[PDB]
Amino acid sequence: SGFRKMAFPSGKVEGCMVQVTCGTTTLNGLWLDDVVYCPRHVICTSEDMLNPNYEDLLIRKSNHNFLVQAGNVQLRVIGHSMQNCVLKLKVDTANPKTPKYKFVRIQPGQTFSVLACYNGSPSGVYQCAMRPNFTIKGSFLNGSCGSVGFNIDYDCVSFCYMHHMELPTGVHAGTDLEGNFYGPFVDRQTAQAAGTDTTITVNVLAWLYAAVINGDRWFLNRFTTTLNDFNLVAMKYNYEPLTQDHVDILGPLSAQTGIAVLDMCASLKELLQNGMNGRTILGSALLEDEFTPFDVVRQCSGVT
Amino acid sequence: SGFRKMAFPSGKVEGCMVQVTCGTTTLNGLWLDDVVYCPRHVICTSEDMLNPNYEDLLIRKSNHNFLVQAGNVQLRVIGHSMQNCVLKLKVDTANPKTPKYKFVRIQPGQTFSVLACYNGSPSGVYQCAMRPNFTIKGSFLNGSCGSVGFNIDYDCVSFCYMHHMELPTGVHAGTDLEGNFYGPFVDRQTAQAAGTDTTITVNVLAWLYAAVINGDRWFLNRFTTTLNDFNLVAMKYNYEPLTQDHVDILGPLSAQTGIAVLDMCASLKELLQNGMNGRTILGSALLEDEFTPFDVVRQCSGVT
Ligand SMILES: NC(=O)C1CCN(C(=O)Nc2ccccc2)CC1
Ligand SMILES: NC(=O)C1CCN(C(=O)Nc2ccccc2)CC1
Repeated sequence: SGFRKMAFPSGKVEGCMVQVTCGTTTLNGLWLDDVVYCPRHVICTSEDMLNPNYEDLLIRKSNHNFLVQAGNVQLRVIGHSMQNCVLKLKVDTANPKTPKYKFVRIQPGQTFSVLACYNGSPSGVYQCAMRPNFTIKGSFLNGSCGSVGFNIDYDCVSFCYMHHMELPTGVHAGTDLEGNFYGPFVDRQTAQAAGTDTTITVNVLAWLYAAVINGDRWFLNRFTTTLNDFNLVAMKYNYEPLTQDHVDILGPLSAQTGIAVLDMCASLKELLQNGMNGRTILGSALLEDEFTPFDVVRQCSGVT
Repeated sequence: SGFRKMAFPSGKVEGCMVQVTCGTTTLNGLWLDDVVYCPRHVICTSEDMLNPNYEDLLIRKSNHNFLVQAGNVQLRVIGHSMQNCVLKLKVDTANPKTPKYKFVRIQPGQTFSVLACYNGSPSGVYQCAMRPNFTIKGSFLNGSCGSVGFNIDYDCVSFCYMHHMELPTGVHAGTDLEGNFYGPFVDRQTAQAAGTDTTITVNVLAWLYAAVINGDRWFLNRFTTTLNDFNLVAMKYNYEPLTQDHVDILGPLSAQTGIAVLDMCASLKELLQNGMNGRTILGSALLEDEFTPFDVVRQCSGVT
């Protein structure tokens, strides 16, 4: 029992963090096989960052201008390429701690663990969501760039995020491991405003199931609703619309708890319209939307 | 920028988790040097757990009745002793992944990362507090016992918690690594009620500093207070009393932000008396008390 915002174990990812230095800029790299991945903006001074021409900046850079350090041993760079907004640094040594891994471009609403790093050294691990506007609400100081987001399926690490930018609003943007930004974001220090930060409706409902399973039930009511009816209330509250897919995904939690999905929707409708009245659910005074249905099944079943 | 409930990297601790089986009971052990540490209640059936005589139960147990497994390799048990509420299983192999480590008995209000494990396999990592009533609010299913709480200082792991019990109320109790329960708890399945769960005042104030540093300032007011005055309001709200020590510990955050500690106390007094009025602080609708002053300095400076 109990429910907690839980990160994946960071061990397999700790073993892949290196320091990448180009001139005066140091940040984090991901060492997998004989490739170190980092944000291409390692080649920018902060001045460059106002209007960088990455192609022009890169021309001036040779393999020997990329200083790659793993703990207290230096890696030889035998190759470098720009893929989208990441650099791939070919080193002469395969990372001996390379776990099984994939690159996956996640969907908005999906959750992942972030290993916050400085100078290739991990400082902490926290669980995140990709917001519907493709921002994340991270904890990232100067030198945190190249910190990666991941999920783990038994022994395989799916890398889904590399950290690049803090937006002027203090939220975070970055790329998949192919270097493609999540959302409309660019590795340029400019006015980039994120859109509306909507709540991940399916996640909130997942977390209401987690509550019920863990004994927090006060918010169960005698009402049901329809998807159309529920989505009228969702709209008003900047909740993501709920689809039959979302309903389908909640099926197992529905089944286990014996509370139909539309009944819980009607529970959630009342919570939105009437607030918590000073009560909490799983120790929270607002509706948590950074647990997926998969997350709740995982934590309430005990998958390793 | 951004502030997050961040666990220590779990890598060094992942490398020390084993499976311990005695008859039909399997749970987690901590393999450090040539000793595996586990909850002594590995020797209880759930029936025993109603009124166990650990000395009598242990007599029936030989070294060969403790099955210790590290991934898919078995460890030979050459010795076993009962220290308080833990078993120490002497194996013939030193854990080759033993990090630098200490056992430390933490103080209430202190925070630590928990690596939730099942069958010696880590499922997730989350940050915790030792509550003032010496309970923790964990996420622990059947087979999670021997899951450990820790802090990391650069490369040294201070083990501070081993998980033993879920209380009838769904909170968690367990021991330091010397086998001494935190609080009045015993490894017996009985009515054990925890005392009042007071809020960790110094932690809340630390987290208000974190808010200010991260741009959340709406709750700063024009009032100050005294320790005595503040503690009258604390009492009423089941907040731990604030001492000159607590004030001293907040000194650096005070200094950095230029907000005196007693002014922030007066900010917190108003938050207690008037609530959040539907506003949030660092994405929370209640007062967070599971960041220590050290935690806020760490995360707002970027220590690895
Ligand atoms: N800006 C540019 O035109 C270039 C593009 C290609 N390039 C490489 O280093 N390619 C390479 C070399 C050795 C092994 C593997 C790959 C440097 C940058
Ligand atoms: N219940 C009891 O009287 C005993 C107490 C001592 N004991 C041991 O196994 N001691 C031991 C043996 C070999 C190497 C290291 C330590 C078993 C339990």
